[PDB]
Amino acid sequence: MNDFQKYLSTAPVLLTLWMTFTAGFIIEVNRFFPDMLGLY
Amino acid sequence: SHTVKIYDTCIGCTQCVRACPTDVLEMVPWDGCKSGQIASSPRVEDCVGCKRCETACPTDFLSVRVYLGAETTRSLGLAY
Amino acid sequence: SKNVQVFVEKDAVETSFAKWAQPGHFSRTLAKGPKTTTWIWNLHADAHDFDSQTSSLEEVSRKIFSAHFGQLAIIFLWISGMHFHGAYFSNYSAWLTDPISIKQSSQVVWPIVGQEILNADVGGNFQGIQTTSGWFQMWRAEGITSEVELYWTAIGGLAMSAIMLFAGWFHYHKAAPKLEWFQNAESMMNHHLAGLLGLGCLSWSGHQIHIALPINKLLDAGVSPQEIPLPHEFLINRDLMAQLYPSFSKGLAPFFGGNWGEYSDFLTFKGGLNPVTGGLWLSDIAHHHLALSVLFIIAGHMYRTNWGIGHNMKEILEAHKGPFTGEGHKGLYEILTTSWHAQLAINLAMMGSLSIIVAHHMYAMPPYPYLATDYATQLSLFTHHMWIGGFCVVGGAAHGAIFMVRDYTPANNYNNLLDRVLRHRDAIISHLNWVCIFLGCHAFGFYIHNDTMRALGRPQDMFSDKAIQLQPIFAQWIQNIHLLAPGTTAPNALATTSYAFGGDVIEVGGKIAMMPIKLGTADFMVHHIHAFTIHVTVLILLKGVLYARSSKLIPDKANLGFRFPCDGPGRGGTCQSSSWDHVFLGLFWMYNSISVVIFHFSWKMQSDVWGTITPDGAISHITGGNFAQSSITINGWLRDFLWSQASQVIQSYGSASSAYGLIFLGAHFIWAFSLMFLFSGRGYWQELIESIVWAHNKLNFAPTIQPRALSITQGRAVGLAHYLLGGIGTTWAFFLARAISIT
Amino acid sequence: AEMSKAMPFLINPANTDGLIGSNGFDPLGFSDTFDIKWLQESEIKHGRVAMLASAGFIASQFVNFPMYSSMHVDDSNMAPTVVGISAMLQIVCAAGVEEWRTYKGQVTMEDMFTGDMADRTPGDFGFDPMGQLKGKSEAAVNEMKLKEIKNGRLAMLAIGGMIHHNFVTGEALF
Amino acid sequence: EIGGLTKCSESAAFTKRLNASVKKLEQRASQYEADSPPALALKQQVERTQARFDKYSRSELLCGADGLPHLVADGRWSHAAEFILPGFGFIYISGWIGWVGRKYLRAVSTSANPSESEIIINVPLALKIMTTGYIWPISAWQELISNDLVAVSEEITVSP
Amino acid sequence: AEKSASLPFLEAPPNLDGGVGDLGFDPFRFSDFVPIDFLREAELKHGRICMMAWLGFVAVDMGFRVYPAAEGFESLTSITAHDAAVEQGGMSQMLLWFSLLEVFDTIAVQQMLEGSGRAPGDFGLDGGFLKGKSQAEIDTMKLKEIVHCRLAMFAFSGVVTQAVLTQGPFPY
Ligand code: CLA
Ligand code: CLA
Ligand code: CLA
Ligand code: CLA
Ligand code: CLA
Ligand code: CLA
Repeated sequence: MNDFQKYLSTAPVLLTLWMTFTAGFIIEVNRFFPDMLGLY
Repeated sequence: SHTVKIYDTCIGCTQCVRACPTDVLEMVPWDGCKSGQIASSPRVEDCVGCKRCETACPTDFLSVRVYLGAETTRSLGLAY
Repeated sequence: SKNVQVFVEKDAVETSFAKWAQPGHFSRTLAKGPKTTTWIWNLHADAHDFDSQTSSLEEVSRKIFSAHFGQLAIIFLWISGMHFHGAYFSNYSAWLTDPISIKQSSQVVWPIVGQEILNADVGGNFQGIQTTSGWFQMWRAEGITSEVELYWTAIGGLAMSAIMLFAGWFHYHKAAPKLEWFQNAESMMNHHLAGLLGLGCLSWSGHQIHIALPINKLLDAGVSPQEIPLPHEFLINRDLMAQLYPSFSKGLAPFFGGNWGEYSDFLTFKGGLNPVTGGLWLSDIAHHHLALSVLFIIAGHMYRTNWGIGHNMKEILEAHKGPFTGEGHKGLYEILTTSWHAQLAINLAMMGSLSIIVAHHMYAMPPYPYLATDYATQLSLFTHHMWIGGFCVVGGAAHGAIFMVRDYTPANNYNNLLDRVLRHRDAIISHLNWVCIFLGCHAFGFYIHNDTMRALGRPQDMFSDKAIQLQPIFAQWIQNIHLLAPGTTAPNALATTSYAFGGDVIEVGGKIAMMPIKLGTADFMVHHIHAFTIHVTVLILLKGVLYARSSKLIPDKANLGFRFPCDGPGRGGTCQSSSWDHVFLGLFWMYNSISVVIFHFSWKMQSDVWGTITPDGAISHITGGNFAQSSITINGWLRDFLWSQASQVIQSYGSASSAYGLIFLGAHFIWAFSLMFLFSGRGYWQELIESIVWAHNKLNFAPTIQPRALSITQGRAVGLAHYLLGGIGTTWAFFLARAISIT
Repeated sequence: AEMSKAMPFLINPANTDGLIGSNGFDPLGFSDTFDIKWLQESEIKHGRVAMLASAGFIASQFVNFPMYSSMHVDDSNMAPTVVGISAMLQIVCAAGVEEWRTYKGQVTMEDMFTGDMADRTPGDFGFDPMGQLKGKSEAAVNEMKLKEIKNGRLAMLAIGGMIHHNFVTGEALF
Repeated sequence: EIGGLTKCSESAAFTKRLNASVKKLEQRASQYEADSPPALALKQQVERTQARFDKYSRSELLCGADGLPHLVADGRWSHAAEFILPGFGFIYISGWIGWVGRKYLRAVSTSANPSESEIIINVPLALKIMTTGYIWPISAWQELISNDLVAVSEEITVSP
Repeated sequence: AEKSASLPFLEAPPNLDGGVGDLGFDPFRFSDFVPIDFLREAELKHGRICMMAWLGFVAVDMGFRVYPAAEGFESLTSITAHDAAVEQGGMSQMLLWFSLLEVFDTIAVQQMLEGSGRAPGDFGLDGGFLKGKSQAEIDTMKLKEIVHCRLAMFAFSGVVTQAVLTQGPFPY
């Protein structure tokens, strides 16, 4: 477990997870609040 | 042909003279360093300009500097 | 005891996640830790170079076997996904009912951000991206009929993927074979040539004879897919098969007896293409695989194993020596049984060469139902396999050079063929250089001559079919030979192997599937250009292999390695003198070569083959036959091909083909981006980085992993990578977009 | 001891020992990765806020302040909109000034329990106007804290339920 | 109006674009039929299109002759939603990321292995440091006036 | 000769323990590749699910249903309940709660493997049945579970297959 957590703490892995999360939240925002070119 | 100069920062590691592909460098007696030896360039007429020597120097800045210059058959490595 | 035995070590490597948390464990140097950004890049570049990670062939060998299982697992998952996507996200059922109208589609995009436009109205009450891999045609030939079957093959794929992955772990961590096991070429060839290929073909023939052939006959006749009996029904009720093929009634009795003629119903040598589907008759394909199976199985009994009879490859190789070749093929056996790189070289070159052959043979002799009329799929497959082939061929050369620098031993190679080759390398390279110049000057000169003449208002002085003409007489002759073969040199055949050589126009759905392809002056000119491109590629690559260890310029290149940046600014300049650099340059020429070939295919077909034919004999080709008088000049290619056939991509915005337009532009960008890595040097970049780092330091922060510029070699690699991606990507979109429209 | 009370099948989470509402419930080991003091403070704060929110969510539906008497929304979830962004922001901004004041600028995870406030008892601000915790035994004080925590945990779950109930059901809670 | 533009609510070109767009989708839907999954999708798409144009119409966006919205960024607060307000968002988020990053690097710089903690991040510490960036504006200013942000010529420089 | 009781013609598999339900029946020797405790947990989990499943499937078919039935949820057989529950949302509810429990179970299994001392499948809830009883009876009860669990797997498998194969009343 400890060792696996270290692998999951490696730079490449963390970047992918973080970017996936970031991408996801951006996509989700556009799904519910779509087509915005300004704050209204 | 090319010009090779050695500076006082040499430490007599002998690495440069062991890397020259054409025996241009030698290790001569000296007292400025603990090793008691310094490098010399007695036969620069055979330098091809490889700069392998510089790549081997351990000093902060190369104690052995090769300045490329006039070119001859020997310096241009022409077997023909 | 036995010459061939199984030796395996139990529990060789413990399974744990410790090494996973220690990046760079494989290397002694990298293991120490990161001090500069170079460490990161080196980690990824030395990951699969097992030879440098260990000094024992056994260990290297063990890793390779397991790694291969991993690739197989990935491939299985890939195939599984395709079948699943064809079961849940496709219009196969509708297409199956009306193959001519409905367009194949197996990918659907989520309705996010207007990307839905990409979901086209393919047909069959379905909206999705039109795929071009040819899955639907293959499935029809197999006799899938339902989408439930596709689901099950998908499940099988997933299962198989898992089995392979387990095998990899098992044969590396629990039961690792020893070197003696690996070094059994005769046994391996016997097994692979009789079991993998022979039994494989025989098994496939069984499926084709008992399941595919019957179902496809019913489909072609007109029976609705739902009305066709399930596959198992055919296997059980012999009477049903007898109705379709009236020989199954006799059973296997004719086979055990010598009367193989009775099976002429399903085993035939018809030749040509099925008029209804526009594909090769499955009966012929069944006989094909059956015949090949017998051949392979027999061939698998040629090498000695543990029963005395057979051949020993070493003896065969050593016996073949002559007056002009010294010791002959002595020493080769040891090389190929003690060097993985050497084996990869030969194997990789042959694999790539096969792909190129597949591309040619698969368009002239369409193998699947309803494939020829689908121009998009045809173009996609030809180009795809042409590329895969080029890369593999260049790769073979690369690994060949790695052998010379890492595994070649002068002692084991005295006066053998290899030694003698390296002893007259100057002659070989000198002559090839001339051949390349000759071909290049004459071949390309023809085009430049014509351009000048047409521009100067002197059309009568051009090398054209209407002026000075350069006809491909030899090829024209072979075509006639092949056309008249059926009934003469091939008495039992009924038609030409391909209608390309000659014959009638096969049309399916009002569209031309195949037609005689004629060869004239333009064809002569282009074919010779292909020769020039290939020859130059060989020059660069061969020079790299022959001069890998030494040269008059750098007598000790071997010690420097296979991938060194240079030897220095001396000797007038020694930049890019490694064998790796020769491969680097070879890839650029391979790109050029393949690009011209695929363009030839695209224009020739759209001009002299593809098109529509009326109920009466009126053939209208897509481009109108412009190839003859326009492909003889460079301006013609720029105007009548690139400029005109690119009208689709550039005008794709607002349509389901918009993606291709965006990718076309994106690829151009990446191609240009690469030119900054290919023209610049590390020095400028390193100095720039210094100034940037100053800023970070001025604000009291800077990375301990000191930022450094990419190595000389990496710079070149990054440049080549982006260059290739951009160039190939651009054509990819260009072709696909154009094809969708023409189809 | 070696096994947690709440999860008899799991090893007892240390650092979760001897605290006010400890039942050994820390399956994911947040108490090891992060500081216990911050966690304790956060729990108490969340609880107190949730308590108030729950009460308000119920009250607004039936009674409105004189100022907002004109605008009455039973859904409560729709109240934020009717009141206005400015009013909402005034409340949040004012909360900020008060948070800063109370913590004296130590408002980050790296400073809240450092320096002078390094000895601060999580959740203690010294707010006892009624002085009902006067001259009470340590035990009594502790039992009182337990009550706050337990009621707080309940409120945290309750408020979420109320809000999401209205979202799903579509109408006022009552 | 500013620059001779016209409000999109009052631009005929804008409306023409809307009608045309919807028509295209509707024409496609005609081929499919009734509750066919394809038709329902196209129908939903037209709703989104109508909504988008409506939103822009109710906005303060100014359209040009082409009937396309044009943004104003000269500092006027009348059109702050177009650039100024969104701009603050970027600055806040970007500063947050930069500040927290610098903090972590400086924090792990004094560790046993300062380079191992850059390739294998200490997630627990990182998360703590990341949360403390919401007040980056204040912290940064405080660090500047404390002579702890900008260094003082004790940094490596080129030979010349 | 260390022969498996179940298979008198085969050597008893090593790597196995002497715990309840150990009759030496591991012809394929899965135990060699995977820790025994993990396997024991799996056996119990599969069986305990099957035991419960059998009861539910049968009862629903027999007629025992929640009185305030949801939309539909009437004129529906066990064979057809899954989809109905999915659309109603019952399956989602179950999946959510079950998955949450599995998460905690994951933590449990890891600790067990690391040496926490947790007996495979033991979560602590005994209803007081094991309270006070000695190992003898404790083990006896455990064995009885195991037997029931193994039998249950056969039972559930049969009921489902038969039912779908032959749509009909409880006794298929
Ligand atoms: C359009 C760009 C272009 C052109 C024309 C060439 C031309 C050539 N390259 Mg080259 N190359 C290029 C781009 C180009 N390269 C790029 C981008 C790269 C980077 C990867 C390389 C990398 C590269 C390598 C690594 C190699 C070449 C080689 C060659 C030569 C092939 C021999 C040959 O056909 O001679 C004929 C050359 C011609 C230009 C033919 C046209 C000339 C006319 C039509 C023929 C008649 C003219 C007559 C001789 C004189 C007329 C007199 C009057 C005009 C003054 C040739 C000089 C190979 C070589 O040198 O081996 C022989 C080789 O090894 N190239
Ligand atoms: C060659 C393999 C392949 C490829 C390229 C695709 C590609 C695609 N599939 Mg598909 N599929 C495949 C195999 C494949 N599939 C197989 C084998 C199955 C059977 C299980 C399926 C079943 C399937 C379904 C059921 C669906 C798709 C869908 C899709 C599309 C959306 C993909 C998606 O989920 O995006 C979004 C991606 C995600 C949601 C995944 C999240 C990203 C993860 C978290 C990043 C990875 C984390 C990283 C690895 C961490 C590393 C940790 C370390 C231990 C390694 C996409 C075109 C979807 C679709 O088309 O809908 C219309 C869809 O519904 N596929
Ligand atoms: C008749 C026996 C037999 C067969 C079928 C194979 C087949 C194969 N060997 Mg192989 N091998 C054999 C004997 C055999 N070997 C012997 C005796 C030796 C020792 C001298 C080796 C040593 C050896 C090495 C060292 C390597 C191979 C590799 C390979 C694979 C090459 C990749 C390929 O074509 O993918 C085709 C892929 C498939 C067809 C997928 C299916 C693969 C499974 C394993 C087929 C097994 C039979 C299957 C269950 C069908 C049963 C019939 C039943 C349904 C009625 C291929 C699967 C290479 C590899 O990649 O291995 C991982 C490799 O590096 N072999
Ligand atoms: C059967 C196929 C095969 C196999 C098994 C190998 C195996 C090997 N090759 Mg080899 N090679 C092959 C084919 C193959 N090659 C081909 C076809 C070429 C020609 C291009 C080469 C060219 C080549 C060179 C020039 C070199 C090797 C080297 C090596 C060795 C180390 C590989 C390495 O560094 O791993 C690490 C692998 C990688 C870093 C590859 C990662 C993928 C990169 C990033 C490209 C990805 C492109 C991607 C598809 C684009 C996606 C676009 C998208 C993002 C939009 C190893 C023995 C090297 C060596 O030292 O040998 C001893 C070496 O110098 N090979
Ligand atoms: C989480 C805390 C919280 C939040 C964010 C809100 C938010 C809101 N409330 Mg509200 N409320 C709360 C708690 C809260 N309330 C509590 C605990 C009560 C019970 C007293 C009420 C009673 C209440 C009524 C009666 C009304 C609102 C209204 C509103 C809305 C207008 C805001 C306004 O000016 O009056 C809200 C503020 C107050 C009424 C006074 C201050 C809020 C505190 C928390 C209540 C008592 C103060 C004290 C701290 C709590 C106990 C006292 C103790 C210290 C002795 C707004 C959405 C109005 C509405 O519906 O708008 C249309 C309205 O008419 N609330
Ligand atoms: C494998 C487990 C399992 C699964 C997946 C399902 C799944 C389903 N059941 Mg079902 N059921 C099960 C076991 C299971 N049941 C058992 C064991 C019983 C016996 C009481 C029932 C009795 C039952 C009835 C009476 C009805 C369903 C119904 C349904 C469907 C809707 C869900 C529902 O109403 O649940 C309701 C489930 C129950 C009321 C079962 C209650 C069992 C007790 C209360 C729990 C005992 C806990 C135990 C003492 C200790 C364990 C604690 C902890 C480990 C969880 C759905 C297909 C409904 C349906 O399909 O209608 C058409 C329906 O009316 N089930």
